[PDB]
Amino acid sequence: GPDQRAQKKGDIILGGLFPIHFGVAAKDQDLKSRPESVECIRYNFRGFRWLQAMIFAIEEINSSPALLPNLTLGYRIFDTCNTVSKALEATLSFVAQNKIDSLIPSTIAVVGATGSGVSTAVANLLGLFYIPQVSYASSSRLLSNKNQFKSFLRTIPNDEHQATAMADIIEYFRWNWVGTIAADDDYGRPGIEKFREEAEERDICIDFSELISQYSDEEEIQHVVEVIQNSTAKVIVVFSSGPDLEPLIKEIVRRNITGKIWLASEAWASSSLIAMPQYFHVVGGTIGFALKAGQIPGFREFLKKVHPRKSVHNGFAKEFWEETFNCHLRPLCTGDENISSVETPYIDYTHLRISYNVYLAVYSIAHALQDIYTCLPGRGLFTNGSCADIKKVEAWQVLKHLRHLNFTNNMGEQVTFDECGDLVGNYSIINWHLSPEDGSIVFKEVGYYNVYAKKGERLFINEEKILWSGFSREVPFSNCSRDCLAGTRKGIIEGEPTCCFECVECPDGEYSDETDASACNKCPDDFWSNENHTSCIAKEIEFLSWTEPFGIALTLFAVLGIFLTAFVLGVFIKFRNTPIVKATNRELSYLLLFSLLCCFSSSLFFIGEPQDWTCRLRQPAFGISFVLCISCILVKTNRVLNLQFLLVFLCTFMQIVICVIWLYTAPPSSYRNQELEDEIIFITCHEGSLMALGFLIGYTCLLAAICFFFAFKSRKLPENFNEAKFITFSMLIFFIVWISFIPAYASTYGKFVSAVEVIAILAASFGLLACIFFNKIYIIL
Amino acid sequence: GPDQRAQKKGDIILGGLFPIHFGVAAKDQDLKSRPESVECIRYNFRGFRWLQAMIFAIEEINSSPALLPNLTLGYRIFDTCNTVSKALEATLSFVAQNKIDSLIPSTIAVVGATGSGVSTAVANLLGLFYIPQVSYASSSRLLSNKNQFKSFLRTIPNDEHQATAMADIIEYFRWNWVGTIAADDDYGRPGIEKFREEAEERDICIDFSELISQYSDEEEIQHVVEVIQNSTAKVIVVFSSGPDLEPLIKEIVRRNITGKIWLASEAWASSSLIAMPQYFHVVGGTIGFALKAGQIPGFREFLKKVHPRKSVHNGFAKEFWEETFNCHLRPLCTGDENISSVETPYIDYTHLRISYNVYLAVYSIAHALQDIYTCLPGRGLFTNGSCADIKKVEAWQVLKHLRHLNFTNNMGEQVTFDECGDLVGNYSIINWHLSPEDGSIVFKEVGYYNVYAKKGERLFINEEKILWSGFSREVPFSNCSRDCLAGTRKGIIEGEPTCCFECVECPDGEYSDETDASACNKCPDDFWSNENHTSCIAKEIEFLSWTEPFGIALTLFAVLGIFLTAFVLGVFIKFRNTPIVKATNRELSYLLLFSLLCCFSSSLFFIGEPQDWTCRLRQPAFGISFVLCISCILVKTNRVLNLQFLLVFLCTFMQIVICVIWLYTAPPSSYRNQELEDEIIFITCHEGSLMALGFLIGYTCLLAAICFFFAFKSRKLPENFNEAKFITFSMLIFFIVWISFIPAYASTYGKFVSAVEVIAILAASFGLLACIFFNKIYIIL
Ligand SMILES: *[C@@H]1O[C@H](CO)[C@@H](O[C@@H]2O[C@H](CO)[C@@H](O)[C@H](O)[C@H]2NC(C)=O)[C@H](O)[C@H]1NC(C)=O
Ligand SMILES: *[C@@H]1O[C@H](CO)[C@@H](O[C@@H]2O[C@H](CO)[C@@H](O)[C@H](O)[C@H]2NC(C)=O)[C@H](O)[C@H]1NC(C)=O
Ligand SMILES: *[C@@H]1O[C@H](CO)[C@@H](O[C@@H]2O[C@H](CO)[C@@H](O)[C@H](O)[C@H]2NC(C)=O)[C@H](O)[C@H]1NC(C)=O
Ligand SMILES: *[C@@H]1O[C@H](CO)[C@@H](O[C@@H]2O[C@H](CO)[C@@H](O)[C@H](O)[C@H]2NC(C)=O)[C@H](O)[C@H]1NC(C)=O
Ligand SMILES: CC(C)CCC[C@@H](C)[C@H]1CC[C@H]2[C@@H]3CC=C4C[C@@H](O)CC[C@]4(C)[C@H]3CC[C@]12C
Ligand SMILES: CC(C)CCC[C@@H](C)[C@H]1CC[C@H]2[C@@H]3CC=C4C[C@@H](O)CC[C@]4(C)[C@H]3CC[C@]12C
Ligand SMILES: CC(C)CCC[C@@H](C)[C@H]1CC[C@H]2[C@@H]3CC=C4C[C@@H](O)CC[C@]4(C)[C@H]3CC[C@]12C
Ligand SMILES: CC(C)CCC[C@@H](C)[C@H]1CC[C@H]2[C@@H]3CC=C4C[C@@H](O)CC[C@]4(C)[C@H]3CC[C@]12C
Ligand SMILES: CC(C)CCC[C@@H](C)[C@H]1CC[C@H]2[C@@H]3CC=C4C[C@@H](O)CC[C@]4(C)[C@H]3CC[C@]12C
Ligand SMILES: CC(C)CCC[C@@H](C)[C@H]1CC[C@H]2[C@@H]3CC=C4C[C@@H](O)CC[C@]4(C)[C@H]3CC[C@]12C
Ligand SMILES: CC(C)CCC[C@@H](C)[C@H]1CC[C@H]2[C@@H]3CC=C4C[C@@H](O)CC[C@]4(C)[C@H]3CC[C@]12C
Ligand SMILES: CC(C)CCC[C@@H](C)[C@H]1CC[C@H]2[C@@H]3CC=C4C[C@@H](O)CC[C@]4(C)[C@H]3CC[C@]12C
Ligand SMILES: O=C(O)[C@@H]1Cc2c([nH]c3ccccc23)CN1
Ligand SMILES: O=C(O)[C@@H]1Cc2c([nH]c3ccccc23)CN1
Ligand SMILES: *[C@@H]1O[C@H](CO)[C@@H](O)[C@H](O)[C@H]1NC(C)=O
Ligand SMILES: *[C@@H]1O[C@H](CO)[C@@H](O)[C@H](O)[C@H]1NC(C)=O
Ligand SMILES: [Ca+2]
Ligand SMILES: [Ca+2]
Ligand SMILES: [Ca+2]
Ligand SMILES: [Ca+2]
Ligand SMILES: [Ca+2]
Ligand SMILES: [Ca+2]
Ligand SMILES: [Ca+2]
Ligand SMILES: [Ca+2]
Repeated sequence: GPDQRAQKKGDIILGGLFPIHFGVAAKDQDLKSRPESVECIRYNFRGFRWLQAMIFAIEEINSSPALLPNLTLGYRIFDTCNTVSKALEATLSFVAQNKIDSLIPSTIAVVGATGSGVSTAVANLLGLFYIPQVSYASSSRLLSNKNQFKSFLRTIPNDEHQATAMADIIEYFRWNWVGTIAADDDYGRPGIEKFREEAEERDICIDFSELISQYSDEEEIQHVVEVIQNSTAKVIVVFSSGPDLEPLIKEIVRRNITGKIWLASEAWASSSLIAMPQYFHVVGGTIGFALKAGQIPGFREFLKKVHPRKSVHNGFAKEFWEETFNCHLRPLCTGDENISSVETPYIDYTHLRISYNVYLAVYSIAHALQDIYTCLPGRGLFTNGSCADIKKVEAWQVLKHLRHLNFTNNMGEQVTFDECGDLVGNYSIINWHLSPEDGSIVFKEVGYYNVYAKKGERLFINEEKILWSGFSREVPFSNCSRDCLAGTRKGIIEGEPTCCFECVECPDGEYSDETDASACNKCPDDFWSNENHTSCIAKEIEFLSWTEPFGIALTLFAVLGIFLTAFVLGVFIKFRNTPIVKATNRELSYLLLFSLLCCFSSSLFFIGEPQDWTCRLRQPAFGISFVLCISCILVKTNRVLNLQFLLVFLCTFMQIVICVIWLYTAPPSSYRNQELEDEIIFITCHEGSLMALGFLIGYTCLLAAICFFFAFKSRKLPENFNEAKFITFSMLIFFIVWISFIPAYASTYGKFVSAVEVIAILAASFGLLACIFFNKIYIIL
Repeated sequence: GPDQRAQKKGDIILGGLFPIHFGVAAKDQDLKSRPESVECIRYNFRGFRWLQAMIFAIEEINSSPALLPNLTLGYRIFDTCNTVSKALEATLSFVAQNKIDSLIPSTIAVVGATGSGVSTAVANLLGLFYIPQVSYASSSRLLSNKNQFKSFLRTIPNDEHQATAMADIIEYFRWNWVGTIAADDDYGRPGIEKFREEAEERDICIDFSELISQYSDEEEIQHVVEVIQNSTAKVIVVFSSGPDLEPLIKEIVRRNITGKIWLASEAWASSSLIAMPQYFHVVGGTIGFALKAGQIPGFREFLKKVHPRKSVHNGFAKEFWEETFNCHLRPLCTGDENISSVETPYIDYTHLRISYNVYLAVYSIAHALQDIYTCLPGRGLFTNGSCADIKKVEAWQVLKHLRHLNFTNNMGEQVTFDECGDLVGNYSIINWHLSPEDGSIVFKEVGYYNVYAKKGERLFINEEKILWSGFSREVPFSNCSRDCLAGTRKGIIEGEPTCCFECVECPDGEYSDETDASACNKCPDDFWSNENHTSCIAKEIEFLSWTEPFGIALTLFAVLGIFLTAFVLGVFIKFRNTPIVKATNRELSYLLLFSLLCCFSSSLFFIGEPQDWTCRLRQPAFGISFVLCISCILVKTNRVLNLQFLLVFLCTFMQIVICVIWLYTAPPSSYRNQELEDEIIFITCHEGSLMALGFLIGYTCLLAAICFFFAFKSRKLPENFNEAKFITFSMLIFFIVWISFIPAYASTYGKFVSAVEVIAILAASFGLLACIFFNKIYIIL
C-alpha cells in the first residue's frame, strides 16, 4: 500500500481508512507518459484527530485487561484523501491474504471510510471477502442495502431521518418555497431525493434542484449561482460535504449574494472549509444538523502527546507537525514546538461527534472479538452452537458477532446494530453565529431532533436563540406568493407550482372569510356578500312598514278619513229629522257611510308586512266596499231619476261571487321576490288569477260608468240640492284617481306599489265622501 | 478467477464480462459456517450470444491480416451474473499483474459490463490501474464522470437522451399525469431523475415515484402495486432492467391490473423476462426504446457452429448446451442436437443491438492497438511525439489511443468517443404487439428518436402502427382532470398538483372563450357576458326610439295635435270677421295657437335618441311655450276682468332669462347610465342644475296658479261664451295631468320617463287647446 501509513503489530489487525487530506491534486492526466500516483494536497486536521481516536481506542483496549485479555490489537491505517482510488489501493492492501486465496498480515475488520462513495467502493471489495467494515461517517441510505453490502455496519445514523428533519424544520417556520443543492455523489443525491419526497408529502414546493462537486467547472458553478440568483426562494437545502460545497460558496461570496437561509446537512454544518468568517456575509445564520456529542476521557491528553519522533507507529505525525508549525524536519523545526500554541481543528474542538463514532467503531469490533473469546462451547452463534477460536479467528466470524453485537458504552448507552447495520441516534440543531470576542464562527445549539419520538413530535427548536442571516431576529419570508386575504381567493398561474398563486377578489355575492381560500364560498339564499366579501350579511327585507314615516302618514290619513266618515254619520244620526236628511234616503246614507268606512279599512289592509290572508283581503275588500257605495249612489240617482236595497244587494252579491270564486280557485299569496335586486328581498303579494283582478276592476268600473252616465243625463236637475251634479263629480274623481296611478300599479314593485294603491284608495274615497256629504254639511253648517 | 470461463491464449489479452446468468441464488447465509461461493441460477442465452459476439469479433480480427498483422488476440471472459461480487472477482483476476506491482497474463483492456452498478464497481478497480474498459450496455450518466472513472468508455449511448425522449413522447400524446418506477440502482435512479427534470420543465405532473429491485420484499412490492392501484395516472414511466422489474410485473399480473400504458427504457423494452404472452394482458402495448441495430455478417453461422466438444476455449458452451436441450453430459445427450430445433433467444433474434455494441467494443480496442502498431515515430500521441512499442504495450497507452480513436465501421459509420467516453446514437421506438400466428410478443417499430436533431424535432412517431394496451386504436387519457370548457376557468384543489384542477364557471359579466382558461377575462365597458360565458356581446342601448311602435304612437299623437292647432288657426284666420272671433283677442288667439304649436314641437323633442343639445332643448322649450300660452290666457282674462303684449312678454322674458342662465351655467347633457342594469345601457339626460328645473316648474306653476285664481274669481261671468269657466277647466286640466304623473317623473328612468314626459305634455296641451277653442269651433260648427 501507500508508504505513508500508521501501523502497529498485533495478534488481531484492524484496518483503518481516514481522510488525512481533503482531496488530491486536481489535474487531468495527460497520459503522455506513465501516470504516476496522484498527490494529496490539503491537510485535514480533523481527519488526523479521527485517526488518533482510532489509535487511542486501540491502545486503551490493549492497556485494559478487562477487554480482550492476553490479546494485542494492531492496526494498519491508510489515508484515503476522500478519494476512491486511494481507498481502493488501501483496501487491496487489506485483502492481500484473501486475494492470494481467491485467484502481509490478515485484516480482521476495517474502520472507515468517511465519504459514502468511498465507503461503497471499499465495501464492494470487503464484502467480497466477508471482511466486516464499520464506518464512522458514511451515512448514505444506499449502504443499508444488505444484498449489495454484506459486511457493512455504521456507528453513524442513516441519512433518511436527516432529510425528514430538514422537511420538518421547513414546515416549522411556515416555508413552502425552497431550493435544493446536493453533492453529485452517493451522499448528496439519496439525501436530496428523500428530502424531495418528504417535502412533496408536506406541500412544500422546490424551486430549483442543482448538483455540485469539488470538480465542478467554472461554467457549472456559474450556472448554479445564476439559478440561485434568479430564484425568489431564500431557503436553500444543501445536502453536501465541505469539499463538494466549497467552490459554490466561494463563488457566491465573490458575487456577495446575501439573505439566503442555508439548511445544512451534517456533513458540512460543522465544516471548517465553509464556516469561515470571511464567508459569514453569505453563510451566516446557517441552520444545520450535528451528531450527538460523546465523551472520551483522556483523549485530549493523548492528542497533546503527539510528536514526530515519539509517534513511530503513526507515520502521519510527520506531516501533521510540518503543517501545524509550518516547519520542515520553510524553516527547520527542532521538534520542541507546543501543540497548544497553534489554532487548528486538531485540539481546538468543542464536541467529539465523528471522533466518538471512530471510538465506538473500534470498541464495537473489540466487543465482538470479546464475545468470540468468551464463547461458552455449547452456546455459540455458529453451526451446532459451536464457537470460534480467538487464536485462529476469521473475518466472517467477527462479522457474524457484529451483527449480533449489543454492548454498553463508557457513557452507559446500549450500542447495537440492526439488520441494516445502522446505529440510530439523535440530532442536534445548530446555528452559525459570529463570535464577538474572536470573530470566528460559533455553532450554537438551537434545538434537537429526537428520532425516538413519534412523527410530528421529533423536532424541537428554540427560536429565541436563532439569529437569521447571523444578525436578524425576524423569521425570514420564503413563500412564493403572499397569502390571499379574506375577501379574496387563489387563482392559478399557468406553468407554475401550486405554491405560486395570484389573489383574485371574490365575485359579488360570494364571501371568503378565510385567509388563503382556494375558492370563494357562495352565500345562502337570504344573504348577500359584505362590502369587501370578507363575510356576508342578511338581505334587507323591503315592504311598507307601519313604523315607517311614510306608512305613518298613510295610516294617519286613513284614520282621518274614518274620523270624517264617523263625523258625517253622527251628524246624520243626531239630526236626521231635519228636512235635508229626510230628502235623501236615510237608510241608503247610512249604508253609504258604512261602505266608506269599509273602504278606508280596506285601504288600511295594504299597509303592513304582506301575509297570505292579507293579500287575500286587500283587493276583495276594496272592491266589495266600493261596489256597495257606488250602488247606493246609483239607487239614490234612480230615485232622483225596498227595490233600492234589492239593487245594491244584487251588485254587491255579484262582486262577492267574483271574490269567492277566485279566492277558492287561486288565492293570492305573499311571495318574497329576490329577482328585482340582489341585495334586497321585496316582500310582496301574488294575485294568483290576473283575469280575476280584471273582472274585479271591470265590474267596479262598469257600475261606475253606469252611475256616471245616469247622473250625467240628469246633472242639471235641481233635486236634493243638485245632488246629481255632485254625484257626477264624485264618480269623475274616482275615474281621475284610478287613471292617474296607472303606470305605478305594476312594474314598480316593493313599498311603492302598495303606497300608490293605498293613496289611490284614499283619494277616491275622500273624493266620493266629499262630493256626497260636504254640501249637505255646509247646508247644516 | 472462477473455473467456468472462456480463455484463449494470445499476445494481447482482452478481458470480458458478460451476464451468462440473470442473477444469483437466494442463499442469504446466517454466517453459521464459512460462506461458500454464491451460485448463479437462471441461464441467460442473450448474454451468451453477447459473449459469442466478443469471441467472434476477436476471431475475425485474428483471421484478417489487415488488422493487427502478426499479432494474435487472446481473451479471458468471465460470467458476472449481473452481480457486483462476481464481476469483482473477475476484475481482481484481471489486475493480478498490476496488484503484484501495486502492493497470470496481463489484461490490456476489458469489455463489459452490462449493468451500470456492476460497471461502476469494475471501473473503480480498473481505472485504479488505468486499464481501459469499454462497456457495451452500461448507459448511466454517472459513468460519464471522468474524474471518478478515468478509463471508462462506451459503445452504448448515454441515458440522458432517453429520459428526454420519454418526456417528449409523453408531451406528444398530450399527457400530464404520469407515474414513475425506477430500479434502485445506478441505472434506474439517474435516469428517472433526468426524466423528472425534463418532465417538470414540460409541466408534466408525476403522481408517484417508486423504486424496485429483484430483491424487493413482498411488502415493498405490495406497496408499489397498491400505489399504482390508488393512482388515476395510466402512463407509467419505468426505467429499469428486466430482472429488476420482473417481481413487480409478476405481482401486477397476479392481480390482473390492466389499462396501464408502460413507457419502457431500453434495458427492458426488449426483455424476454417481461415480454411473455402470459403477461400480455398487463404489459401489452408497451412503448419502449431500442438501440440502433447493426449487421455482423457471418455472425449467425458462427452462433450455429457452437458445440460443447468443439468449443474448447469457450467453457460456457457446456451449460449452454445443457440448458438448450435440457440434457446432461435429466437425460444424457450425445451432442448431435441441432441448435435450430430449439426456441431460445440465442438464435431467435431479429436485430443485433447489444451484440453489435460488443462487436464495436472489440473493434475499438483493436483499432486503438492498430493505431499503436502503425505509429510513425515522430507523430505519436505520447511525450515528444514518441510511439508505444506494440510488442511491449501497456494498458494506459491503449487507453490514450482509445480517447483519440476515430475509425470506420463495417457499415461505413464513424466510431469515435468524446471526452466523456460516450458513443452517441439514435433510438428506435417500438411497441409490444401480439403475434397472431405464434402468440409471442412482437416488437413493432413505431418511430424513432434522432438525437442529431435540434430540440423539438428529434421525436418521430407514426401512431397508426401503435396498438394501445395491445389492441386499442384510441390514444388513452392520462390527464388528472378533464379540460375546462369555454365559459369556465380553472380552480385550485388544495394539496394537489397544478395538473389536478376543478372547473369553475365564469362569473356573471366575464367570459372565457378558451379551453383551459386560467382566469376569466372581464368584458369591456360596453359589453356583457352571454349565458354560456363563452364570449360576450355588446350591451343593448335603451332609449325612446322613433321606429319603436310606442314612439310611433307618441309621434302620431303629437302630429295630430299640430294638425288640430293648425285647423283651429286656419278657421280663425279665414273667418276672423265673424263676431265670435272679434270678441276674443285675435292677436292673442294667434299667439296662443303659435304657443300650442311650440308646445307640441317641444313634446317632439323628448322622443328620440338623447343628445347634448336635445337634452338642452327639451325642458326649456316646453317651459317657454307653456308660459307663452298661460300668459296669453292670463291677459285675455285680465281683459275679461298693447299692455297685454307687455304682460305676456314680461312673463316669457322671465322664462327665457332663467333658461339662458341655467344653460350658460350648467347645460344638460346626455349620459349613458350603466348602474341601472348590468346588461342594458340606458341613454338618458342629465339636468345639470336641479334647482334650475325646480325654479322653471315653479315659475310655470305660479303663473298657472295666478291664472287659475283670476279665472276662478270670474268663473260665473257670461262673457265670451263663459270663456272664464273653460279657462279654469284648462288650467285645472294642466294641474291634474302634471300631478298624475309625479311618481313617474324620476326614478323610473329609460324610455319610461321620456314616454311619461311626452304623454304629460300632450295631455296638457290637448286639454288647453280643447278648453280654449272647442267652444268657439262648436259655435262656428
Ligand atoms: C407560507 O405558506 C404556508 C403554506 O401555505 C403557510 O402555512 C399555512 O398558513 C395558514 C395561515 O397562516 C394556516 O392556516 C395553515 O395551517 C398553514 N399551513 C401549514 C403551517 O402547513 C404560511 O403561513 C405562509 N407564510 C407566510 C405567508 O408568511
Ligand atoms: C434524544 O433526545 C430526547 C429529547 O432530548 C431524549 O429524551 C430525553 O431524555 C431525558 C433523560 O435522559 C429526559 O429527562 C427528557 O425529558 C427526555 N426528553 C424528551 C423525551 O423529549 C432522548 O434520551 C435522546 N436519546 C438519545 C439516545 O440520546
Ligand atoms: C392534457 O393536458 C395537457 C396540458 O398541457 C393538454 O395539452 C394542452 O392542450 C391545450 C388545449 O387547448 C393546448 O392549447 C396546449 O398547447 C397543450 N399543451 C401541451 C403541452 O400539449 C392536453 O390537451 C390534455 N389532454 C386531454 C385533456 O385529453
Ligand atoms: C438518425 O435518424 C435520422 C432520422 O431517421 C437519420 O437521418 C436520415 O438519414 C437518411 C440517410 O441515411 C435520410 O435518407 C433520411 O431522410 C434522414 N432522416 C431525417 C433527417 O429525418 C440519421 O441518419 C440517423 N443517424 C444515425 C447515426 O443513424
Ligand atoms: C279605465 C279607463 C282607462 C278605461 C275605461 C274608461 C271608461 C270606463 C270611462 C272613462 C270616461 C267615461 C265616459 C266619460 C263621459 C261620458 C259621457 C256621458 O254622456 C256618458 C258616460 C260617459 C260615456 C263615460 C262612460 C265611462 C267612461 C268611458
Ligand atoms: C290626481 C288625483 C289623485 C287628484 C285629482 C284631483 C281631482 C280629482 C279634483 C281636485 C280638484 C277638483 C275640481 C275642483 C273644481 C272643479 C270645478 C267645478 O266646476 C267642476 C268640478 C271640478 C273640475 C273638480 C273636479 C275634481 C277635481 C279636479
Ligand atoms: C290624496 C290626494 C289628496 C293627493 C294625491 C296626491 C298624489 C296624486 C301624489 C302626490 C305625491 C305623490 C307621491 C310622492 C312620493 C311617492 C314616492 C314614490 O316612490 C312612489 C310614488 C309616491 C308615493 C307618490 C304617489 C302619488 C302622490 C301621493
Ligand atoms: C280629490 C280630493 C282632493 C278631494 C277634492 C274635494 C273637491 C273636489 C270637492 C269637495 C267639496 C266640493 C265643493 C263643495 C261645494 C261647492 C259649492 C258649489 O256651489 C260649487 C261646487 C263646490 C265648490 C264643490 C267643488 C268640488 C269640491 C271642492
Ligand atoms: C306644485 C304642485 C304640488 C301642485 C300645486 C297645486 C297648487 C299650486 C294648485 C292646485 C289647487 C289650486 C287651488 C284650487 C283652489 C283655489 C281656491 C280659489 O279660490 C283660488 C285658487 C286656489 C287657491 C287654487 C290655487 C292653486 C292651487 C293650490
Ligand atoms: C289624468 C289625465 C291624463 C286625464 C284627466 C282627464 C281630464 C283632463 C278631463 C277628462 C274629463 C274632463 C271632465 C269632463 C266633465 C267635467 C264636468 C264639468 O262640469 C267640469 C269639468 C269636468 C270635471 C272635466 C274636467 C277635466 C276632465 C276630468
Ligand atoms: C292624453 C291621453 C292619452 C290620456 C292620458 C292617459 C294616461 C293617463 C295613461 C293611459 C295609458 C298610460 C300609459 C300606459 C303604458 C305605459 C308604459 C309604462 O311603461 C310607462 C307608463 C305608460 C307610458 C303610461 C303613461 C300614462 C298613460 C298614457
Ligand atoms: C285632456 C283630454 C282628456 C281632453 C279633455 C277634453 C274635455 C275636458 C273638454 C273638451 C271639450 C269640452 C266640452 C266642450 C263643450 C261643452 C258644452 C258646454 O255646454 C258644457 C261644457 C262642454 C261639455 C265641455 C266640457 C269639457 C270638454 C269635454
Ligand atoms: O456519508 C457521507 O458522505 C457523509 C460524510 C460526512 C458526514 N459527516 C461529516 C463530517 C465531516 C466530514 C465528512 C462527513 C455524514 N456522512
Ligand atoms: O446501464 C444499464 O444498467 C442498462 C443495462 C442494459 C441496457 N440495455 C440492456 C439490454 C439487455 C440487458 C441489460 C441492458 C441499457 N443499460
Ligand atoms: C441489549 O442489552 C440490553 C441489556 O444489556 C437490553 O435491554 C436490550 O434489549 C438488548 N438489545 C437487544 C437488541 O436485544
Ligand atoms: C474521423 O475520420 C474521418 C475520416 O474517415 C473524418 O471524416 C472525420 O472528420 C474524423 N472525425 C473526427 C472527430 O476527427
Ligand atoms: Ca486486552
Ligand atoms: Ca474517507
Ligand atoms: Ca469538511
Ligand atoms: Ca413551469
Ligand atoms: Ca491480425
Ligand atoms: Ca454484467
Ligand atoms: Ca432482460
Ligand atoms: Ca399533496
